[PDB]
Amino acid sequence: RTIGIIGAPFSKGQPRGGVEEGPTVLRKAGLLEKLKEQECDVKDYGDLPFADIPNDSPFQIVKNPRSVGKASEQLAGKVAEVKKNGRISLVLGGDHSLAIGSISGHARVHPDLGVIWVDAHTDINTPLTTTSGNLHGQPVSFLLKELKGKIPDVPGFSWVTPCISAKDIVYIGLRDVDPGEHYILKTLGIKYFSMTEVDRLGIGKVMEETLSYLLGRKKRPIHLSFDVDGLDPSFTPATGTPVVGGLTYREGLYITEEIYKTGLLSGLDIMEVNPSLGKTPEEVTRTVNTAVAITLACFGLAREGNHKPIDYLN
Amino acid sequence: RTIGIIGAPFSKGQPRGGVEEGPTVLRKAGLLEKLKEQECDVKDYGDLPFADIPNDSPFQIVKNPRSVGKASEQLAGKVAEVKKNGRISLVLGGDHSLAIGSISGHARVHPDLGVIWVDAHTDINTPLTTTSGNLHGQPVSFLLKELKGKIPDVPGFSWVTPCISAKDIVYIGLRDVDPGEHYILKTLGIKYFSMTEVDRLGIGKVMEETLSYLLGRKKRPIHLSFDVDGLDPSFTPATGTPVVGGLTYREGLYITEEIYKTGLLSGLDIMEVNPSLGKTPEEVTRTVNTAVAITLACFGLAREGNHKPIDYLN
Amino acid sequence: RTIGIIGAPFSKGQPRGGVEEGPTVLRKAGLLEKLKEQECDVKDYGDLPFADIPNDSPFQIVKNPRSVGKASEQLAGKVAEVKKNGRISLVLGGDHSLAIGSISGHARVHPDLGVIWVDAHTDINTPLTTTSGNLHGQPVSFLLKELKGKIPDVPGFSWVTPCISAKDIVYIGLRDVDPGEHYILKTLGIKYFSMTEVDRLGIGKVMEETLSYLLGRKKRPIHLSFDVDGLDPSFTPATGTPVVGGLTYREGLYITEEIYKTGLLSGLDIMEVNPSLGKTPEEVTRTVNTAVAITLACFGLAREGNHKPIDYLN
Repeated sequence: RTIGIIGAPFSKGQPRGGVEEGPTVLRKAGLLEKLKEQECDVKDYGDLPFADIPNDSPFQIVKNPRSVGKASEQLAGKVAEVKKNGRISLVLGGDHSLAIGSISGHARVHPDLGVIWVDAHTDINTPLTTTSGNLHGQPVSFLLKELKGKIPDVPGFSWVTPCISAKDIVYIGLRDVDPGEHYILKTLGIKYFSMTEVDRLGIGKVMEETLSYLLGRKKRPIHLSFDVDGLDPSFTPATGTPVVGGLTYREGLYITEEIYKTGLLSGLDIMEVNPSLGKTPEEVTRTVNTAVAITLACFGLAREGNHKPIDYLN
Repeated sequence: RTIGIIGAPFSKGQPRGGVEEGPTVLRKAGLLEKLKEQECDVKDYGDLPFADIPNDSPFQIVKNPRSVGKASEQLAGKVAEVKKNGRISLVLGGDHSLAIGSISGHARVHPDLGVIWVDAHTDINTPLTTTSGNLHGQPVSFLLKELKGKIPDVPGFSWVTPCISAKDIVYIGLRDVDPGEHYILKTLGIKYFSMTEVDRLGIGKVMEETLSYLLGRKKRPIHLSFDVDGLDPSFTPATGTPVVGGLTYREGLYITEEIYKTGLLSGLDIMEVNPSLGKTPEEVTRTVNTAVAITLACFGLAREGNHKPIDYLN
Repeated sequence: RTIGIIGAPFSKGQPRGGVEEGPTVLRKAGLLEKLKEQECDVKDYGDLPFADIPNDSPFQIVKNPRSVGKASEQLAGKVAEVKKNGRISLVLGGDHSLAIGSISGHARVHPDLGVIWVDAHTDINTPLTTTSGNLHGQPVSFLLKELKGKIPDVPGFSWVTPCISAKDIVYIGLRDVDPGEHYILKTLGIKYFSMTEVDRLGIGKVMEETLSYLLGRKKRPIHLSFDVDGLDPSFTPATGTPVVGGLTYREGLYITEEIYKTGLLSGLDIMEVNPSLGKTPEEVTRTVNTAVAITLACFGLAREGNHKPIDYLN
């Protein structure tokens, strides 16, 4: 599979700053190399140079709006470019607010994309339902068409135009959803598989149904926004908003292995990896190594094994 | 759901004493508050004042019979009272021998109840099959009608009258059952799902079958006797009789989430939490926090989320 | 079930030496006793006295060929003897290269055996496809009939004669397979359940299908070659080639519990336990205790419980 790597060192979507080191630690772990070690065509577009917006006071409760809004705007253009070059966008991110730019830029070139959101949270709070004001918990609200006329003109987001409909997304791993968010899920009829559904059905059926839900009508590009906190913090401890009872390492790999096999992956986000939050050096490497493993499965690494189209017995 | 909290600081059903701190640590963790934070009507009936029975020598092999027998007798009356007030009894316990009083008091008001026992053990040894003599491993033997005329007149239990039939109970999580106990399971035909069945079927099917088994005929009040050692000790380490290979945090929450949804929960027991046995302070908080989470799911907290009957988008 | 214990203190199939202590630590953990505590007829044939072959230089890339080849030859004779005495061979091993001798000796007496290989690896590299040269990653290549004329005359293995066909074996737990190995799996059509299939189907269905695959045609003796690294290193850390995302303790016990119930277990291998590799004393006891538990389930220990054909209520 041919990838286009985009480093997105941004954190203003939430409090803790260490998340901007994500692209750094991931590359350092040998991500580019390992992808190449696989049948992958990799082009590194570098880390986006996000500038400091000194004058960025809160919009009502919303924090760092201009900073977050600009970073996604910049990211949107980069993703559209990589997509225009026939490459799967791989956004090594900071906080999940960048999904606004990633999914948006992706949709410019492929307006018919389906989104799969693996997270412990729905991140669908509106600037008016959020309680923390952190924009990494509001990305989905800006992207939904049905929520248009429900989001205030937030400084820094005028360039945004809702690109996905409530029926074009599936959540997997949910276990910490606010009341307002829950009301939105049920009101717009968004399809989700919280940890309760994973326990009931098994990750296998969850993926069967998820892929059926988005590809039944017809094949369409797939955007996978993966938040490392979707997995249990026993696997990805170095993250800002960990919630117990998460997806396992295996379930994480199963999900991505199944997405890969569709041959329809078009955009990928690996978010919220924050080294600065590992209680120990090992917790950092455990988080980074797991993040890398999920990324590799997205592009073909199979646990059963891989082999070239040659005769190994000769 | 409307609850009636009963603190049961008792431990004489087994060796280690720290179990009597259970009601204390659970309340301190904010149980009442958190339940209230939910759509719950909560009435705290306090911690039962168990008096010391200085003269309580062994009955054959059975230890602290009068002490254990009196505590359950006292608990039985409290549960019957809370049930008479139209409230779900929530027994924050010490050792599982208190189930004798909890299930018994519950059955006085609702003779048609079905019991769900989540434990690593069956606790169905008779005063004559037990090898340790600890009464927390014999509660079920006193409650079964079919075992009547098989239990010796144990000092302190003359007030007991078997209230449930072998067909009115289901075990979930079994992984440490004595030979005598196993013989009783098979002879009386008790329905159970040991860890082997959970692995084979998945917790989803286990709950489907469990609820079908007890509610198929007709709807009936449900008594859930939850022992924290039913879950793996990686989740609930601060307990006296931990057995490896237990139910997971998720499975624990799945079970209770499903029970809640029946709308038939009538009595709940949260037992065997012993702070004094945590190798570290964190093992104590891990055990207590998990115990609280299971309790909250019993009364509505859903991992997918919760929202009031209002318009959050306004 | 009647067992014939064989200690196989060998390690030259790989780099780390501590694996030869396996039979020692396992016996010390009380394996013989515990089996006896069960309805088991146990005869200890002792630990095979493996002599040092000072002159054993590499055959091409293959390391310690004569040493490894002799140990399996010696083991083959012992297994055939125990099988001739109507006893289930229980090989407490060192490295997995000994499977060559175990499966081979077993097949002399029972040419129609079916093999179940629980491992994180396939160990089916040929002396010409292996990259490390360690023979514990090549055992299966020597045993397959279809690979005959594909394996070089390796010094020390002239006594070998391929005994099993590609269709007579099933892999469970795979998660680290080389390209050459993968090509062999697909070319010979070997049946396997990598970690991806376990996640998709559940261990229950995996065992249903595995047993159906090997016993559908007709009943045949079963040889279970269990490598402790098939389970996740959170359960069996003291092993030389651990791979994350492995089978759980429960899945481990489920597998063996199901094999036992077939009443067809004929040969068992408990391999790769290396005490010298536990980061701590507890990691050693965790590894050994888990190895023992898997062994006990192989011969009847059930999590639901066990009882004799007597009246426990009398």
